[PDB]
Parts: sequence; C-alpha cells; structure tokens
Amino acid sequence: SAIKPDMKIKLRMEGNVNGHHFVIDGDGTGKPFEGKQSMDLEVKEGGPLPFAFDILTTAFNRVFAKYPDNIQDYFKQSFPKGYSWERSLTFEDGGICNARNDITMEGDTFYNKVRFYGTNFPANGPVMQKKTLKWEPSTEKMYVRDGVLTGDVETALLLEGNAHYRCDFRTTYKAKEKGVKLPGAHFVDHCIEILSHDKDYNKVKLYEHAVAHSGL
Repeated sequence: SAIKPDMKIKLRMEGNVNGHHFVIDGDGTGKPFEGKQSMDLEVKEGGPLPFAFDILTTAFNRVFAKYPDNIQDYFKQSFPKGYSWERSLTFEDGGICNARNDITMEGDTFYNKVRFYGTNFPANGPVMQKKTLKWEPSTEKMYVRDGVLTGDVETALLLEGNAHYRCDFRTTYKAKEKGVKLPGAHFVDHCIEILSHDKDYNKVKLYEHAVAHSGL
C-alpha cells in the first residue's frame, strides 16, 4: 500500500487574515489507519499573529481518519498521486475564510501546500481580540453534491467566559487521479487540540483524531 502505518507530514501555509500576512511551517507524523496525527507548527513570517491561531488549525488531511471497510475511503484511494480540498468557513459575526490544501506524497511523507484567506472579522470580535480557547469536537457530514465529495460541519469555538462562537464550514475534496470512485454519504467525527504553545502561538503543537462512521 502507498500509505504506511506511520507517515511524516510536511506543510507550509501562506495567507492573510484581515490584511495580516503570514507564513507558517509544519512538521509532524501520523497514523493514517488509526486516524491520528500531530505536528509542530512554527510561524515564520508575520508573527506575533494579530488574530486567534485557532481559526487556522483545521487547515493544518482526511487521510488521517480511521475508515471502516463498509465506507469507501476516498482519501487513502487518492494516493499516491494525492488530492486537494477547498474550504469555506463562515462565522456568526460575518468573518469569512477560504482555505485550500494541495496534498502530495513523496515516499513516507505527505506534503501540504496550504493557503488561508480571511476577511470581514470585526476588529472587536473574538478572532481579532484573541479570545478563543478551542474548537469543540465535531461531526463532518460527507456526501456528494454536483459530482463532488463535500463535507459540512456546524461547529463552534469555545471563548473565554462560557460563550461559544459559531462557524459553519463546507469542504470540497477532489482526487488528482481521474476515476477515483466517490464514497457513499457518511460521518467523520473529529477532535482537534492545541497540545502546547509558546507565548504568542509562534510555536504550536497540534493534534487531531478522526474516525469515519455511519451513525450506529
């Protein structure tokens, strides 16, 4: 199998949020068949970021999701050539982001070319004031829309003060190889965590656990 039980992760994100430019590198490992990954992230340009690091973290690969035999694993079947995704994030106070990842594999390593653009965040809102604590665990609803594998999440960031900040996002996923069969509709349960950080989140250790299921 192109995909090993233990794989490395290399990533560079470039982007702009409310006009603030940044570049962030990532280097990690994961267990594709266990649905688990961690990575060290380092801000290389634009630090200290003037917005909540949390809005970025889902953009830092559904190959790291535990799929049962009874669901088609579109992501593992996309390798070795790889796949891309495009995501829209809509926040309840009008903030909007668009992100993309082009994912390839070179030997034991997944390479990730990540772009993240955000705009229309209110200056006084929890993103630009850095009031976020974490994403809540979520369920991604996977289905096919207009011939394209689509995943929808309705979720929230926990804020300081027992308040939540709602976000909906929609991801479209496309294998590079023509002919990779679309899966049936299913769920992917996710939990993403910042395990550690430095003062201004110039350095972050990020973890994700994801499991695909049919709801039973």
